[PDB]
Amino acid sequence: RFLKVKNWETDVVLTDTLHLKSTLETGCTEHICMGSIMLPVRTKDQLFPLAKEFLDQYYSSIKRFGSKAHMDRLEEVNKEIESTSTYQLKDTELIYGAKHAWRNASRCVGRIQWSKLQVFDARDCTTAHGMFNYICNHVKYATNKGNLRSAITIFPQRTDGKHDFRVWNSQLIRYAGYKQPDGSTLGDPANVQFTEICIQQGWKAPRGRFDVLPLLLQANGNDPELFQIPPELVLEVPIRHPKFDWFKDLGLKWYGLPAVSNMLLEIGGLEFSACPFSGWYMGTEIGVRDYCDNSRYNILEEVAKKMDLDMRKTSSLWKDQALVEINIAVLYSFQSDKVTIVDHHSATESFIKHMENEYRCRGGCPADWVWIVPPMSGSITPVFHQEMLNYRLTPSFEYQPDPWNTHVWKG
Amino acid sequence: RFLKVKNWETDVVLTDTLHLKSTLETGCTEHICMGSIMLPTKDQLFPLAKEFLDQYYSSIKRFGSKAHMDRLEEVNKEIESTSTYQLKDTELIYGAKHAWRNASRCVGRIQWSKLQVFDARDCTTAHGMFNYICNHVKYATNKGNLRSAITIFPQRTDGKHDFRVWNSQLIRYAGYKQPDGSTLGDPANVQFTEICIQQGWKAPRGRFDVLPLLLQANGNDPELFQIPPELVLEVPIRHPKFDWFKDLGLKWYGLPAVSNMLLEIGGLEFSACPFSGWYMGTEIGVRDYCDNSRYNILEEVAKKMDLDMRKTSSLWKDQALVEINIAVLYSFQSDKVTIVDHHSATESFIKHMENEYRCRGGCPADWVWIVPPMSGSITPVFHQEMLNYRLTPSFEYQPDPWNTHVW
Ligand code: HEM
Ligand code: HEM
Ligand SMILES: CNCCc1cccc(OCc2ccc3ccc(N)nc3c2)c1
Ligand SMILES: CNCCc1cccc(OCc2ccc3ccc(N)nc3c2)c1
Ligand SMILES: C[C@H](O)[C@H](O)[C@H]1CNc2nc(N)[nH]c(=O)c2N1
Ligand SMILES: C[C@H](O)[C@H](O)[C@H]1CNc2nc(N)[nH]c(=O)c2N1
Ligand SMILES: [Zn+2]
Repeated sequence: RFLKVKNWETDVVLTDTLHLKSTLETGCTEHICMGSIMLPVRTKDQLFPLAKEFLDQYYSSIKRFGSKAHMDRLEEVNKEIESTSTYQLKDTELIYGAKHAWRNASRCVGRIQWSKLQVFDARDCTTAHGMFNYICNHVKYATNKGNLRSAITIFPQRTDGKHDFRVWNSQLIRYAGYKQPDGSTLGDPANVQFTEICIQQGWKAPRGRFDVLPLLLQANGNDPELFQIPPELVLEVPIRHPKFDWFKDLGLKWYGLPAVSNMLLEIGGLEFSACPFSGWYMGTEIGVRDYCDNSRYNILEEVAKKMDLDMRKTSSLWKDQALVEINIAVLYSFQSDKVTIVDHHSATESFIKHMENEYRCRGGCPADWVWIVPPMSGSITPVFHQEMLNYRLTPSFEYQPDPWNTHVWKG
Repeated sequence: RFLKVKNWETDVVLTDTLHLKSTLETGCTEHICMGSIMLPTKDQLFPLAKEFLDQYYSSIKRFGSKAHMDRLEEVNKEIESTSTYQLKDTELIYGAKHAWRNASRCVGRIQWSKLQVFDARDCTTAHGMFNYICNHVKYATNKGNLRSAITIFPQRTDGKHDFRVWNSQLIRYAGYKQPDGSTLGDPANVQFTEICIQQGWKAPRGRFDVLPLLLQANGNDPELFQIPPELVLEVPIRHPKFDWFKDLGLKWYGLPAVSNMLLEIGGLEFSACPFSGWYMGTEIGVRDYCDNSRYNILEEVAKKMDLDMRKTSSLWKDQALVEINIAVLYSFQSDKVTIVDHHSATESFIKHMENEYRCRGGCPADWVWIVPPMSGSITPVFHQEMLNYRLTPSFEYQPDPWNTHVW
């Protein structure tokens, strides 16, 4: 079966065959589309075809499908599974898997970069102190003095689900959020619940507006431990505006390195529950979502006031005007400090090129329109007019429940 | 089988049961989502009618009544006899309002029950259609105090006697391909602006020439009519601050009147059902003006603002996009023509969505279309999970008549 997607702006039509290699469920049916729903212990039974499917993929990619190397590897994995109930990936396979999980991430607009991923193998890690060391090294490597480099560090895979490695932080670097008795929030409201746990776990909170949260690290199913990232490793950028001098006095800054640390990496049926990865920011992530979401720092108004906008009627678009100036300031600040960032026009333009290349070289590119379109100025980016097909390929990044909701406490 | 949708800004959770009454197909499967794809007999008819009469009689608290059962037999008898059937006015109005209510892509559905339905099923000719369309336009326009309206022409019989309005909208600006290479007027209508000529129109080859109507009655060849200019309410576009904005020489019409959709009620097909409401500002300023394959004046506005158009990172496009949209809203509000901003309209829609979940058990919604084309995440709908499914009565797309007309 063939599927065609049309760019309504260029009339370019593409043909998808890759969706045939799709296994996992979308959430949708003939009768309902769940395309806007945010988030819609394995027996040897279902493990071998998963491993085999992965190894067939891997060996096809290295032009060795059906080789003796391929066949012996299937045999070895087969024997390891029935003997030990799981298996170990070679380094080559692990790197391939991690890159392809990113390549397959249908909500990621930054996928043009997928083949340049530095993969750090942390599978020999046994303790939280070990995890901290690996993560420090990741951050130092990734940050690279502002010249950001994509990287992923992969901790040991799940076994029985009782000895999981988990990074409890949703991102390696994030600001604390504190709920005040009067109902207001100090810092990042997105992090209030996590900040609380940290505090309960013995973190002494500075209680400022931009306190970098400690790492809360769980090795081998043991209770998580607190670690402070060395501040010299946390690259931060003071936000200023190129025309508005009062903007700096808002006292804003943001960290340079977006490093998502709560997702699960699935490769050949193996589950890596702690696999922090990082790239670099698209400006709107900070300027639109992190500062302007009503459920975040929500500074739209204070910016709007300082611009002396007509804030009486929404039809003055004061919210839209403030939003743009803030995003201008984020991009200005990062570029001025030589910290890698990409604006949404550049990023979506790149993604379109990537996508067309993928259709050609791969037979498709799974893409979630809902996430790919930037949170501002959607229709003046080329992705907006781009029809996209969403389907799930493995290897993949998956969500997993927050660890504090599932963790069995030792003491 | 009972579905929950979360709003991520408010944690408000809604439970949908209404999707269970869905009948048509989405284009999606368990293995692939097509959420971002724009366009995915005597025996067929009676269950379709039954289904409709069932919901109709339920809506008036007379499900399981003599009248219900009697109407059911009558329609059934009329079907087996005539191979189709006629709706009663009450049912027709009900069906039209519910087609709007069920339009998952429409952010303006909070207004769904205030729809003026104009029964034009007695119409036989293009001149007749023209008369009805002029009356619709005058009524809907209301000197700027816009009112929602639909005019419904005779239902399809056998696909040979189709009533069709060939325009995509009752009011749209001409577009001509220059010898220069680019495009004069509206690029979206170049192919239509041509068919008008190829049928006999005489373009003032201008930039904002109101297109003539091309009206097809009873399957016959379509005929050109000029909408009386005095019925076409237009708004000169100025900015409340950029005095140079006027010189760009832009205007737009007040009445968005979509005329190429097919209205399906109780199995019956109304191929000609032009309907109109009023604009959300972003439809004109974001899409009509700033789309690359439309008026595409972003660059020109940016220059007059003397923004740094050297690198995309200055966000000059975004900056200009906003000013343009401020001007549109300002221009309509000034001239006392109904318009709604995307903030108001999405806020209205969340409320409508709440109401529908309460009083109906759900509200089919297409996030891809509901979220406005600018500033999406600072509107409440961006953080709103939505379920998309097809309920009937409904508006459907239909092929362009020229591709299909048996001349
Ligand atoms: C290198 C530059 C990168 C850019 C500019 C970028 C950009 C983005 C953006 C803007 C999103 C949407 C996030 C949101 O709005 O919350 C996203 C999602 C995502 N990205 Fe990328 N990304 C980059 C690198 C990476 C890397 C290195 C990985 C993994 C190795 C990755 C994997 C993902 C995944 C799995 C999602 C979906 C998250 C979810 O489903 O919640 N990205 N990306
Ligand atoms: C009264 C004020 C109204 C507002 C503010 C409004 C708003 C909108 C907007 C912004 C869209 C997306 C259009 C686009 O971006 O191209 C839309 C779509 C739609 N509207 Fe409404 N609308 C209104 C009235 C109506 C009425 C009166 C009807 C029918 C009785 C209707 C039926 C539809 C349908 C069927 C679509 C989907 C069109 C498609 O699938 O291509 N709307 N609406
Ligand atoms: C603001 N939307 C957050 C919703 C959400 C929920 C769970 C995970 C999640 O990850 C977003 C995400 C993931 C990977 C990224 C990689 C690079 C980058 N610049 N942003 C990235 C952003 C995002
Ligand atoms: C710019 N998108 C155009 C795609 C498209 C194709 C076919 C029909 C169509 O209708 C949009 C539409 C329908 C009804 C409307 C009612 C009111 C309003 N302000 N806009 C409305 C807009 C829209
Ligand atoms: C490819 C994509 O489906 C297409 O550009 C859609 C996206 N969302 C839209 N949303 C609205 N409201 N109107 C549109 O015309 C479109 N076009
Ligand atoms: C309900 C909806 O799916 C949710 O708000 C999504 C919308 N699109 C998004 N798109 C991106 N890139 N990031 C997001 O967090 C979201 N949130
Ligand atoms: Zn879907």
